[PDB]
Amino acid sequence: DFVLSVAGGFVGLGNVWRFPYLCYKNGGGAFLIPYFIFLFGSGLPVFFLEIIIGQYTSEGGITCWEKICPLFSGIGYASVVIVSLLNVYYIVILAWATYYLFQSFQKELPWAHCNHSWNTPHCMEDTMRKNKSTNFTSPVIEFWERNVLSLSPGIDHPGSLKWDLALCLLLVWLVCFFCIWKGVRSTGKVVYFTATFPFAMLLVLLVRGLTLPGAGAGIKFYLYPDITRLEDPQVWIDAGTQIFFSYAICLGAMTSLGSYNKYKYNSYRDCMLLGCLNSGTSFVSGFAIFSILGFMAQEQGVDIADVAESGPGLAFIAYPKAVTMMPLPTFWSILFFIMLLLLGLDSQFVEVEGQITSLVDLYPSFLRKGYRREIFIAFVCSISYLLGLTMVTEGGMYVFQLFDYYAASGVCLLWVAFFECFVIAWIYGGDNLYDGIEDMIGYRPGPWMKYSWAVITPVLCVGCFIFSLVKYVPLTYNKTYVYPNWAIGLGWSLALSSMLCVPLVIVIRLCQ
Amino acid sequence: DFVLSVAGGFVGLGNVWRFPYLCYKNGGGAFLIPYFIFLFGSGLPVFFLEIIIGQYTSEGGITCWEKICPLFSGIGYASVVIVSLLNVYYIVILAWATYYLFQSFQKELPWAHCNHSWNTPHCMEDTMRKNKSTNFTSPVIEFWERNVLSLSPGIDHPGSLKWDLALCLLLVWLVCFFCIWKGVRSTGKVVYFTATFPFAMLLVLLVRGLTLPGAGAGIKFYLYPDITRLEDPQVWIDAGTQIFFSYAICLGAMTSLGSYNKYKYNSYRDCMLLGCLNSGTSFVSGFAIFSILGFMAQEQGVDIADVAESGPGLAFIAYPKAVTMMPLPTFWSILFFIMLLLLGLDSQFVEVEGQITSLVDLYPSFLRKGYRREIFIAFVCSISYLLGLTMVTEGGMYVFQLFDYYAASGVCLLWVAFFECFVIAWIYGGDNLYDGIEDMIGYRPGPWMKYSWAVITPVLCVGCFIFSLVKYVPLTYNKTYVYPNWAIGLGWSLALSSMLCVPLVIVIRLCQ
Ligand SMILES: CC(C)CCC[C@@H](C)[C@H]1CC[C@H]2[C@@H]3CC=C4C[C@@H](O)CC[C@]4(C)[C@H]3CC[C@]12C
Ligand SMILES: CC(C)CCC[C@@H](C)[C@H]1CC[C@H]2[C@@H]3CC=C4C[C@@H](O)CC[C@]4(C)[C@H]3CC[C@]12C
Repeated sequence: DFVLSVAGGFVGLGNVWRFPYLCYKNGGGAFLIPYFIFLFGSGLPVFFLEIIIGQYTSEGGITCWEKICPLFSGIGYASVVIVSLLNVYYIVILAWATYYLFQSFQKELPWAHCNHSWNTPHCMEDTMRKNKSTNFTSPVIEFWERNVLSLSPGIDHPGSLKWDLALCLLLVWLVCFFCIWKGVRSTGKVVYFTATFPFAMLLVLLVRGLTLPGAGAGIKFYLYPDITRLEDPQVWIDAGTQIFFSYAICLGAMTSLGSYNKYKYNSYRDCMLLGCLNSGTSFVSGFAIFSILGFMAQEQGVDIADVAESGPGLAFIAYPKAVTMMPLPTFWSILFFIMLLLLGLDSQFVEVEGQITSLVDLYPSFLRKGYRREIFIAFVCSISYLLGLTMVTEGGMYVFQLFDYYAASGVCLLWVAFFECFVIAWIYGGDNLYDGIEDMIGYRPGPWMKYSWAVITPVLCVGCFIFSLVKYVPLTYNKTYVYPNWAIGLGWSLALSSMLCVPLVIVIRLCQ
Repeated sequence: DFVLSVAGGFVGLGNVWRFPYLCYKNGGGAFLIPYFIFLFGSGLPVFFLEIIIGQYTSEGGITCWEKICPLFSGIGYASVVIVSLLNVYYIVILAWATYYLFQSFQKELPWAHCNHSWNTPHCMEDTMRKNKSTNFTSPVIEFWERNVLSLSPGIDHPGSLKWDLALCLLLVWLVCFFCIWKGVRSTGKVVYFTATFPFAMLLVLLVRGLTLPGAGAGIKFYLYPDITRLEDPQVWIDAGTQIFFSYAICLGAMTSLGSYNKYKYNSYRDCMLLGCLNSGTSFVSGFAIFSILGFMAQEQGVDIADVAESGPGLAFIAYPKAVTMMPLPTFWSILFFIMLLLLGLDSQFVEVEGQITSLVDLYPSFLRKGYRREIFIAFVCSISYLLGLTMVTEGGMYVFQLFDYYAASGVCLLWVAFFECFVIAWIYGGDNLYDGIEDMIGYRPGPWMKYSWAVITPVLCVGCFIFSLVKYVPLTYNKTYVYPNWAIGLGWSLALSSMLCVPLVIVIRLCQ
């Protein structure tokens, strides 16, 4: 059962969706070096740490933190907050994918050309800019902004709700609802179809994506860094949080994976073999999308920095462009739109039940297996559905960025990641942990992650935090929109809701 | 130990060397369909067959054929002949790789430009043909033909021996000699370095290879087929033999792999997981090289059919071109030249000892473990070294093609593959085989390979044989050179040496 969730909750759309966006927004290749140092310094170390603690305790995420130390036990509650706030917009990511999929059930793709009612008259076809109001946009960009989101001018103007997204969001929630209620495994039928279908097509996208004439500009922008961007701290926090995002760590779902693994079982190899591949697929997917970005870069005459839209949903623009350029677009458009669900639902299936199994034992005597649990699954889905309706609003894209940058990223993941390595290294003792691991996997793991949990990762988490404090640059959308002061406070309160889980519990735990 | 040889003898240079050549010589995409039908019809079926029989008998290749049936026991002897005739030129393939590697230990690669003594004055630089004796050649083409082979005008003119290749061939034989004598495993130190280094760089070659502006022509030529080429039978036999070559089947080395696997062990999954990947890596490598071929195709102004040299050694032309175009050519040239040994030596290490373990028990009372075996390893290497000196001669490239097309390919592999599936399906009985397999791997394998061994594979082997008989087109080099009648007879006698192993043994076995 553990292997199934590895292909499920462990694998996330952020590898193919957020990773190219996070790299794109933070310059180009200047993202890669912080990505790699954060990976090799904390990511794989803390990944093996949380897997091994879940295996050693053979219990849940919340209970393991208490067992290691009665103090600092709020990491589990923070993880529950993070997974809920992650689900509430991951589900609307899948809703956007499904709405796109339904729109692709046509002879001609809607974003192939912009001659429809919704498209702005200033829209202009992609190919003819060079064959022949200087600001000219692209049909695919417009489709995502208006037909899909109908983005409002500002967050202070919500606007009318888009019923088309709501029904699509209704479908994905029900799909997640029935499988969990019926006890359906994350991978339907044969795991191979849920596994080889993603890997094959990312290669398919990679093959033509690299074949595109503009791939040379994209790869150079993807790989070559800028030292100037390294000074500005937001590239560091984004690179780190991508590590805590793609590997779905500091969520507590992977802790259940450890309990699933046998107490006497070598999980060390499984951590790094899957961890390196997860970065490899993310890196490989970077080549395809950035080549597509490079392909559109030379051919609109616009720089690579502003050729794309610097908002979440980049994977909803680049690859849909590629499939239109790829022969027989309708067949390829559906398949890529299918797997986006196949990459997301399994992630959703594992992670959503992650807190469900975390909450059933958290509040016993009322969540018994049977009548009480079925309403709870409906209860948790319904309350999250209503919270998910904020993004269905025309102005909900601005709300969407708030969760993405604050609820399950930014300082939120750095703070919890610090306290995860802090408790083991100093309070529990890294040597005490390794003493079990020698008896668990059969041999001593390398001291390198012990030092990583000791100084490297604590400095990596702490260093970016103060760098953000002194060099506080407010978050922006599409590098052109500034949120109001109250909007930032709403996003921070979400982080502070995850922040105060730990500091309050010690105050809570000391009183009795 | 079985897994080590999977990364060793099972993986061959023919995936990255012979597969792109065989596809290139037989048109373009017209090679793929016969490749795939032969794969799914015989390749994986007969692969699982030979693995499962090696596992069931837990013995050697020669002994297993006798155990299944006293008649038709010459398949083992034929396999020994095939592995010896394969080694004798696989080793000089590695010798060419090493000579190239030693020539690459310089600031400027010798084939980057042709301004040296050996290069013909009619040679001309690659880049300037379009910036500005119509037949103009390429510096990389000349380098392989003269500096590396000094190819003679005809096979009837051997010419002086090239001492530079002989010492390089001496090095590789010694390298294979010491490891086998010292009992060194196929993969040195950590298997990961011998495994991740090949896979990483083929992606590296793929990344820029697809990035090359001419990749569009190459992929279209790689994928789009021609029905006209399908009529001419040589595309069929080459596609089939590539299956029997890349998977190293009908050699008897993989039979030792079956004996290594536990009697009660599910080897069925290991066969298809590794088999599909072997085709996948071959197919993926096809994209990189043909894009390189497409890259040079548009940029010399010559058609894709004749842009390259239609002789064995294509992987010694395309990729060495790519590394020169790839920035910092010296660093990349060495690494690709290292792995060609790393892909070949492990293949050599497993296969050469394959007959050694096959011959030690074949002739007991004289090949005892100790003094008798050490001279035999020297004896087998020395006699093969002298036979390998034929290719070191300036005219040995024409000899080289004779082994490649006859000794370990062509009708040679079809004839043995037919008799492998013939004995199990009719004499032994496919149902009798599956009865064990149900008790071996725990469940019944799919009837599909049973029918494959019954009618599909026998028709596939038989059909191409008569098609070659009636439509007999003599072998040619670079689609421009015709061998003399005696040269063809010498090549056929080599096949007939492998052919007559079976028909004689029944005549031999019936007398006593
Ligand atoms: C997945 C791992 C192996 C990383 C991928 C390859 C690594 C080693 C990188 C490092 C340097 C890179 C090259 C740097 C510059 C260029 C020139 C550009 O016009 C095409 C891409 C190309 C040729 C890059 C290809 C990928 C490359 C070779
Ligand atoms: C490894 C497996 C998945 C096969 C690889 C991909 C398969 C499905 C093939 C089938 C059709 C192929 C496409 C057919 C035509 C073209 C147009 C050409 O100008 C660039 C390559 C491109 C875009 C090909 C890319 C690879 C492709 C998509």
